Order: sequence, then C-alpha cells, then structure tokens
Amino acid sequence: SNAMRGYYDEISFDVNTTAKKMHLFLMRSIASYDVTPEQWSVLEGIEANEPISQKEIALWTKKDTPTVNRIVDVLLRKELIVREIRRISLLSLTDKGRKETTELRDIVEASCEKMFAGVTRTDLEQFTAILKNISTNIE
Amino acid sequence: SNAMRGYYDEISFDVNTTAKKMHLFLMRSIASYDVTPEQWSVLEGIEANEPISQKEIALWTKKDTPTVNRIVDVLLRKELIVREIRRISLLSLTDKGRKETTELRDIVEASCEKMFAGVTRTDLEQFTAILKNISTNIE
Repeated sequence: SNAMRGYYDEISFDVNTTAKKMHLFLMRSIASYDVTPEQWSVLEGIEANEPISQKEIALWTKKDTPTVNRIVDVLLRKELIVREIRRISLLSLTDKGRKETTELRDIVEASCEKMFAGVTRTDLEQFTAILKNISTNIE
Repeated sequence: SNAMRGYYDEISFDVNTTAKKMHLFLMRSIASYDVTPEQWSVLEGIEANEPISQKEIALWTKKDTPTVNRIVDVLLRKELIVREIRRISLLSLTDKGRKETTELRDIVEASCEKMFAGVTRTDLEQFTAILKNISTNIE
C-alpha cells in the first residue's frame, strides 16, 4: 500500500500543522489581555493545582527552573499569585488572580468551541480506532 | 472544549507514535536481506529516479552529501548501481540492482498491505475532512 502510506503521511503532516495552528488561535484569543502567553501557562497551571510547588509548576508547564522563577516573579509583582511556606514554597492564586484566570479561561473556552465547531467526539474516536487497527496489525 | 482538546491531543500523540512503529515494521520485513535500511533508502530513490544525480539523491532521501557519498560507494562495490558521466555524475541500477530492488519492494509492499489490513482509503479521507473543518474554523 504505497498509496495508503501516502495518505497516512499526509494525515501525519496535517495533524501536526493543525495542532500548531490551534495553539496559535487560542493564544490570539487572549492577545489583548495584560497577562502574556507564558504567564498564562504558569497561571493556568497554578489554578489547576493550587497550592503547588515551583518545582511542580516547571514539570506541569515543561519550562525550566530559571524560566518558572522569572515568570513567578512577574505574577507576584502583578499580585495574581501568593507564595507561602515542611519548609518549601507553595504558590496559590490571589482573589485578583482567580478573577483574571476565570476571565481568561472563559475566553479560551469560547475560542476552543469555535475551533471544534461541527466536529464531534465520535468523529475523533473513529480515527483513534483506525490507529488501534494499524497498531494491532503490526508486531 | 477542554475535553475535545484532550481527545485531539491523544490523536496527535498516537499518529506520531504509530508512524514511527510503521516505519520500524517495514524495516523489519527486510532485516534478513543483504541490503541494509540506509542502503535501501538510497537504492529505492535511485530506482524511482534513475538516472539521478548524487546531489538529487541527498534531497530525495534527506541525507547529507558525505552520507550519500558513503552509501553510494557501498552500492557500487555491491555492483547494484553504476555511476556514469554535461560533465556531472548520474547513478542508475545494474541488472543485479534491479533484481534486488524488485525483490525488496515486493516484500515491503506485502508488509505494507498487512499494516493497513481492514483500513480503507475512505477511513482516512474522513479524518482529513475533520482536519480541514478545524483548519477552516480557525483564522
């Protein structure tokens, strides 16, 4: 199936390029807000896990120690998070952080709905099944 | 659609991991033959394009000049290809090269059919349509 291999290859290229464009689209939706994309990554991670250690945020966001330290410092200065004291340091949201994260999450969610307009869970599970078929076929 | 984004993300991971496994599977099918995987890449490219320049084989296979030069030298020594003389150098198959490439292509094709057993062109075009939908939705 030289032909089928061709069609699959087009799909692998398209899945990856579309994934990249989807991320850009969601980031464009909050472009006008005071919180930047990298600040949002950290804020979102804190909201999802609070109270959470600076070590664990790095793992969650896949950013290095220095990068997370830098962004956490900006978020503290913006009064969006608080850093409190075993004797290691945990991050959590302030009232202002909770307000802003809620506002941003809602905007991102609305754009995400637009992105998936006309696509159903079933549409996706059908292709996951094809990948399972191929995976089974091969040993 | 936090949920839908989750399902899509699982698909992007699975498409890429499955692609890698498919390549390994096809390479396993010819593991016992005298021609190695990297030699096959070059041989296949020559068969598909002969007579073809050493420069163009590099582009076709996405290998660098030194790598292609090395592999071409092995294929010349194995008497599978011939290098002949504007005044630049073109590669083509010998009778032995044509015989061996035909044998290998047939084995790979048979394994490729096994890989795609129960998967139809239609199954793939339906997901390409979903990617087009998402791509359209976003601007």
